[PDB]
Amino acid sequence: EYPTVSEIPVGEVRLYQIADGVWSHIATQSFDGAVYPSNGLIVRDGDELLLIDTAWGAKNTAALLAEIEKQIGLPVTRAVSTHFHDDRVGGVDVLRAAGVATYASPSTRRLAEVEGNEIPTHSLEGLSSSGDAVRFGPVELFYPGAAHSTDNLVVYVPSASVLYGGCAIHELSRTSAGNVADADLAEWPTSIERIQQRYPEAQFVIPGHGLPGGLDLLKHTTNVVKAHTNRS
Ligand SMILES: C[C@H](CS)C(=O)N1CCC[C@@H]1C(=O)O
Ligand SMILES: [Zn+2]
Ligand SMILES: [Zn+2]
Ligand SMILES: [Zn+2]
Repeated sequence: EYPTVSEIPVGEVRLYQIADGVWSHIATQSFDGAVYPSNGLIVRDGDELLLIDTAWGAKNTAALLAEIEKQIGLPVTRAVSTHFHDDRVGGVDVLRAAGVATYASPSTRRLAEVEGNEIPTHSLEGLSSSGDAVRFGPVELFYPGAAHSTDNLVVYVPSASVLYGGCAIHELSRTSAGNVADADLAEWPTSIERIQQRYPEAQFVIPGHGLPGGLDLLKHTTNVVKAHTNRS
């Protein structure tokens, strides 16, 4: 029932209810001759919404806001970008123009600036050291250490037992390590271990791309990263 990359035209966004007050948002983009999906999260924050990650670009992110307005009808007041790549910050300007307060760690903001990407307005303190966790309304933000990127955050929704791994966690169907241009391959397995150790009760695990699963996604990611590391 989860929207697959084939069912979503580029420019459109789907919402998927994961649990009470938790949705993923799914968008797509073409890249290098293929089409890829990308997930973010929406978490009900009382009578407001907390958005995790843009929908990968300005056009998708405008479509995301329109779909949230139509399907949920609560204002998106804050957004957190979980790393500095365009599937996480691309569209921050659209959110900002819609009155959403945009947030990211100083590490993400610094890297987004280096990359020339959009830069969230606010800085999330307390996440600079591997293993650091901070509460942000209805979620916990956790910096597990460097993995897919040096700044990657994961997001846990304690009320729903939803672990959003972002692009540090791979869906089961992914056999390669994905875009490793900014990755710390040597630290990625240890960073995954920190996630496993902190959220062993997670019932839903949402990768940054593709289908949700369970905590099995973490061991799968470890295997995929190790296979990439061992490339010959
Ligand atoms: C823009 C994102 C950032 S994780 C990216 O690097 N990639 C490569 C894999 C999926 C997505 C893409 O461009 O297809
Ligand atoms: Zn990325
Ligand atoms: Zn990604
Ligand atoms: Zn596997």
